[PDB]
Amino acid sequence: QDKNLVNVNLTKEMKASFIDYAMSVIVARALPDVRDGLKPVHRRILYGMNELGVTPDKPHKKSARITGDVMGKYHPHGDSSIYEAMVRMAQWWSYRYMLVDGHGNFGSMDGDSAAAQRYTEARMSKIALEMLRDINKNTVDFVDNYDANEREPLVLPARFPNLLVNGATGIAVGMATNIPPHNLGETIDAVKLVMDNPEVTTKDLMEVLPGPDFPTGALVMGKSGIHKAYETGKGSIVLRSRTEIVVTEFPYMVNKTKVHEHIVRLVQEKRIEGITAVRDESNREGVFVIRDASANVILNNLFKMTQMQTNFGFNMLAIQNGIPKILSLRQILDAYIEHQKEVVVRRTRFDKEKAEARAHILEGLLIALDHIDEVIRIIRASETDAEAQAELMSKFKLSERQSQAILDMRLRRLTGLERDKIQSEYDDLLALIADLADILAKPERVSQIIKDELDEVKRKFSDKRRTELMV
Amino acid sequence: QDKNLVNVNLTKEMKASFIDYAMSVIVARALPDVRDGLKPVHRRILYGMNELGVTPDKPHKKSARITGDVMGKYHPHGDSSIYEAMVRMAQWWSYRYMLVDGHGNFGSMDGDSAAAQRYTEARMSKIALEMLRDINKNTVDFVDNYDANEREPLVLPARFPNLLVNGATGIAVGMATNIPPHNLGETIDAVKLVMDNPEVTTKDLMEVLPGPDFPTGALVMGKSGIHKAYETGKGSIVLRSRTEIETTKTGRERIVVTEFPYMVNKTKVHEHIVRLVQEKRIEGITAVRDESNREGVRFVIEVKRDASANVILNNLFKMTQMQTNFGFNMLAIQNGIPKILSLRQILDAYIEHQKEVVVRRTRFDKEKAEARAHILEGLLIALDHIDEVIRIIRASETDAEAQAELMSKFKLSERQSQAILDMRLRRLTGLERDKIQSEYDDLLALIADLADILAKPERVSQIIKDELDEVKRKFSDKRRTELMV
Amino acid sequence: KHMKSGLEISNLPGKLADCSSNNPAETELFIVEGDSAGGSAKSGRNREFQAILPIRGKILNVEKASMDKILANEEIRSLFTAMGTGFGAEFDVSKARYQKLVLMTDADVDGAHIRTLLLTLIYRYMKPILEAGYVYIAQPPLGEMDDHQLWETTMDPEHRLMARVSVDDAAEADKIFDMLMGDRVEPRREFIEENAVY
Amino acid sequence: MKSGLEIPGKLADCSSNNPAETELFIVEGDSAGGSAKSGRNREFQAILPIRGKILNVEKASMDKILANEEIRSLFTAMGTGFGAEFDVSKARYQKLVLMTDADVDGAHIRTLLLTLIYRYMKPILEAGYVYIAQPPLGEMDDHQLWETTMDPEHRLMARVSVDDAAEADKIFDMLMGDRVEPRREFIEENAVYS
DNA sequence: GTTGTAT
DNA sequence: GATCATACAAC
DNA sequence: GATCATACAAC
DNA sequence: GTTGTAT
Ligand SMILES: C[C@H]1COc2c(N3CCN(C)CC3)c(F)cc3c(=O)c(C(=O)O)cn1c23
Ligand SMILES: C[C@H]1COc2c(N3CCN(C)CC3)c(F)cc3c(=O)c(C(=O)O)cn1c23
Ligand SMILES: [Mg+2]
Ligand SMILES: [Mg+2]
Repeated sequence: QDKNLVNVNLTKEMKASFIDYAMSVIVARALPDVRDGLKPVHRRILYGMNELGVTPDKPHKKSARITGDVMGKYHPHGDSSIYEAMVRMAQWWSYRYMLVDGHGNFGSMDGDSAAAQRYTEARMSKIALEMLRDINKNTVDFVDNYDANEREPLVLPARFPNLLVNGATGIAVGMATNIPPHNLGETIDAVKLVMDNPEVTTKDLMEVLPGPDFPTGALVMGKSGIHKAYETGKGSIVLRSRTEIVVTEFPYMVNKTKVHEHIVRLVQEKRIEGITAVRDESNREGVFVIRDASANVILNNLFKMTQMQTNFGFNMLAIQNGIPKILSLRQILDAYIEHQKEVVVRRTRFDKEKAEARAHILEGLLIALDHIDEVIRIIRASETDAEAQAELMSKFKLSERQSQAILDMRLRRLTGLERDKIQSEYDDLLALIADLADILAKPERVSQIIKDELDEVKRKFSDKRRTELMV
Repeated sequence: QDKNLVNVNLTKEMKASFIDYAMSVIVARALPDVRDGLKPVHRRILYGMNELGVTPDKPHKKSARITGDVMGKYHPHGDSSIYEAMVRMAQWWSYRYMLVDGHGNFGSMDGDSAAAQRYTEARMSKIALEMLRDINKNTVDFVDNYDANEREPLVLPARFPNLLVNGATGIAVGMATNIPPHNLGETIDAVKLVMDNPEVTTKDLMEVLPGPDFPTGALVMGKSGIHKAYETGKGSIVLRSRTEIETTKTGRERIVVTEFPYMVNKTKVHEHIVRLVQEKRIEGITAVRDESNREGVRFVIEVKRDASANVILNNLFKMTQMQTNFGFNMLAIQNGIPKILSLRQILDAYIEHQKEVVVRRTRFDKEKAEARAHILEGLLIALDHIDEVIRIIRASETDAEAQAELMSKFKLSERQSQAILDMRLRRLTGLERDKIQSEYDDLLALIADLADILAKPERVSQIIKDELDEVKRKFSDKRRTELMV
Repeated sequence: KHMKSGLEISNLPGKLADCSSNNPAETELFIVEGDSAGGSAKSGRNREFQAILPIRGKILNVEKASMDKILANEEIRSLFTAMGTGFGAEFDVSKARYQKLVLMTDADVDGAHIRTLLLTLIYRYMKPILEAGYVYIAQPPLGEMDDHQLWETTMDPEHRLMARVSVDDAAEADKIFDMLMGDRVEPRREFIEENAVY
Repeated sequence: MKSGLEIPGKLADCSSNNPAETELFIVEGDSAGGSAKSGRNREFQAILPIRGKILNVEKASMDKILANEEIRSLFTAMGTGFGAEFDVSKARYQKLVLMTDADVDGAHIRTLLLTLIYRYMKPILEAGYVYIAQPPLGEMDDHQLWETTMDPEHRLMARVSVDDAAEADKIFDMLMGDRVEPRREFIEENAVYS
């Protein structure tokens, strides 16, 4: 028997509760950001490893160490949910361009799970570092964490088109997104091509970007789907296996073992003759071997009945401006480019403000070193550091900071070679402040800096095309 | 086949593999250290918590975080094993004096398991802070961690006898320890007693340390074993649930349990009684209701008319875990090896570890105090001769030459010279010296005092006693377990 | 007054911290998520008229689940076993063990989902219970909450704030479930897109 | 070589049917199983994870022994049979390698597995089919374990050979036996601490 | 069977 | 997230 | 540690 | 059935 009871209509609660879980699952779990092409977990694992200091140059850390933090700080969920995400970012078959470098068991192509976070340690991947470049130069907006006792970035700089390169997936609520991976180089080529001729067309963009490039390789039969996919954001494509009867490369998100098990089932059920044997002679250095049968007939059947040939349905759905949107190739490129521009500017402004600030305090030190005799005479006569600062500011026309900078001067910096050492630095800053000032004033440079810094990535991290397109 | 193959003798490998695991568990898992009364995982959790900065003053931190760094920096085992051990030392019924403060479902007496790490958050308990006091003043040796890229303490300072106070258990290989929790204040009174009168006897000690003081309370039957345990480290004690008969509103007897024995699960006994009542192994029970509230234990066994509650009571004491025995097996690691110690031996062990920690601190405090005053002497000379000093600096090209001159002109050490070179211009005010003077003067006193403590062993013990009285004065409880003949 | 006396067989679910009373007009059944909260409820629940029945994971969506799958689900099974009401051609509202079914899910979005899955079950296979005004919803001010915290805030009737689930138009009710929970995605997609403020 | 399509849940079997070259790796846990399974040469090398700590048969009721799921897996793998059905001439593997972790715990699992083999598979040990991996395990890549312990051309094995059965029988009884006092003495005797 | 660190 | 067998000693 | 069910969309 | 973040 309650005292303060209230009435709540069923339909009202249902609509309220559902929308609450729908929006939350959509714009904060299952769908990636059109910009950095990351979903909350992956973005938190990355920013995590970053703060943890598991950079590509530093040594690995035990996953329990990483998961423990990412959880106790940013991602308010289960270890399994995180460590599982971290494990996909370290599998060559999962990501076209891995975002983690782990040691130990991190699973297999045969569905074999990873080991315990007590046996596996990991760290950022070299290319992943590009996702964080200049993160500490106000290139990104930060927010409070669930605990409200920590801060995290809403997005990463993402110095490479992560979304398109690695892909996206997928299951949300009332909607699902499915984006295939692409070659690092080719993508960058598209990004630049757009920055050059905005009047470009789908056909033109496909000149430097054939289509998908899955980390497994294989083949994509047909091109008509790729086009409609890049134009509307929705389409379908077929993915076959590279064979010679031996199978060398299996399609995207396809398990060799499962195919093996299913092939065995089809063999013991009048579903295909010829099936003399079906082995898997796959090594740690490469991948599946399988009279009177023609094979070409039995081989053609396996691809049309089993999983050796699957269909990939384009459904490029991301989060742009807080809302989920079905974007096309162009819409995604323009969205990334704009995010890139914001970062170079933001970073440029950051350096700008620092240099100028540094020079201001540098101008004072010089003034002081020039009149060290009077400055010291002023301080010595001063009773409190408060008075000592007012005097210096009144005499040498200095600001509170400059004055404070002078009062915090170590004696060892009152030598001769010092003055000239500050001058040399100061002179260099004026040139820096003057160079940065031109970049913020000339939209053209920012664009060029982007192009340049991209080609540097394409030159350090681009692979050879794995997926051979057919017709 | 293979190329280079060796041959291993079954008996040979067996004895080797077993001896490895045997010692591994004994000195590095199962039994605790006589000094801080801790086992590897408990010590790694405490120290780890200290580093994470989750002190009594600071706010709690997600459990997964705590175990995450402890497993990644110190304890090379499963996550569960650490979180499990952490939760336990946060339960008022498992630890006589908890060493951890948690927030959320940390389990219940009825055997309930604490919530997932993703829900619970923890930190050190005010008292646990005594286990670490002066951890950073070189009072405890450190060693490389399993990874050889982190440094951890072999033992803790432990400013209160955590072995006797919280007990131990216990299963290893070839051996197993079992020590009952005691009352803080009492244990301290025992430690202080053995310090002031070395000729004290188990009897004399038991005058201030009557016996076990379990967290739940209950009763102890027969002190004969208690004196046997304290004098030999081995002994048997009888534990019984504190009970009381009540008269229902209808007018029949009602058996009420308020304090089950140590390590006895209420629910487990509730299920045990039902299995016996429905099995005709015990007749006369009208009902068994658990009326325990988040503010006390109330386990009621109402008897039927024409039935002696007492008769049923004793039957319960004899058949259920409502009455059990406690196997005193006071076994702890001492000098690297496992030993069955008496009460006195465990105290003597604590008092010693206590003397060492204090001295080291005193020394550490002295070496620092002096090192400072040395720099203060330099800064003074410098602030007395600022003109000539600044002259030497400015007239010098390289700092190496500037320092070399200052040392040579003012007769200063390399340490002193650098100090002068690093002085901020703000330090060259009028009021600055009189400040540096006061500090310096204060240091001469401290160094005098500290120099004395290290000269007089009488002061070290007195410092210990005084500091115990404070721990006692701040964390001591009232006895919970009633001892009776 | 009438109350249990142990020794009883009951044969109820392994979980379910059943209370002491036997008056289906005072006792309460709390459907919690996970034992992380169940444990907080179980201990500090006034084990006299409040029973705790932990539901693990996400309850099956009856709107998209084959009846053969509904009769196989142990999670929904334990629930009907706890009420003692009956299923379909046996549902006797006059034989329910509790006249107060309090849904107490986590204060997170995921909690709001389980809350959604439950109500569909209660409205699709226990309508009589809702039509009798037994289904209530806890209004917290859960795993990261202590004993005294849970009780003093939402479990104590002297200070707790509950909400009675009332149905207005059964026609509008059958539609809301057919849209939000129905196998139809387009409608649900349109709904979300129409009634959502980012 | 087999042909598949034939018919334990775990245990990644090889591809050959020649119990003269084939090998079974008994590793502890699926943590070390994946690493071992992902670079084993699935032709004459099969893996079988021993989940948890093996039951000590030198102190177990022959009823609980015939109950243990782990011991049934290892026997089911071998294909030898049990007790009166022991058929060494039917072993599916001429090389059983004990590849436990390099920690103390693994060392323990070594003794358990040995007691199990010596007591209820003596014919196997008597024939020299039992070896012991010699690592320098989940914290190890595929090529790391393959290029260190699993590759025949390299690696280093330890053939288990019994000399004085009486001494062997005595040892197990002492260490893995029921009597504890004798075991302690052994600890006190052959053990240097400080 | 139960206890508490481990696989 | 919950549960499942096991080592080890002593009772 | 391994294993169990389930929502959610889309082939 | 399977994909991947979730309870
Ligand atoms: C939240 C709990 C709910 O229960 C779970 C499962 N069950 C659902 C109910 N069934 C009766 C028994 C099995 C399950 F199979 C897997 C998981 C799981 O992987 C998981 C996690 O955090 O990673 C968490 N949970 C799981
Ligand atoms: C190391 C693994 C070994 O397997 C385990 C168990 N089994 C042993 C084998 N049985 C066939 C199935 C059950 C078990 F029942 C419990 C645990 C457990 O609690 C645990 C942990 O780290 O907390 C770890 N493990 C366990
Ligand atoms: Mg899971
Ligand atoms: Mg366990």
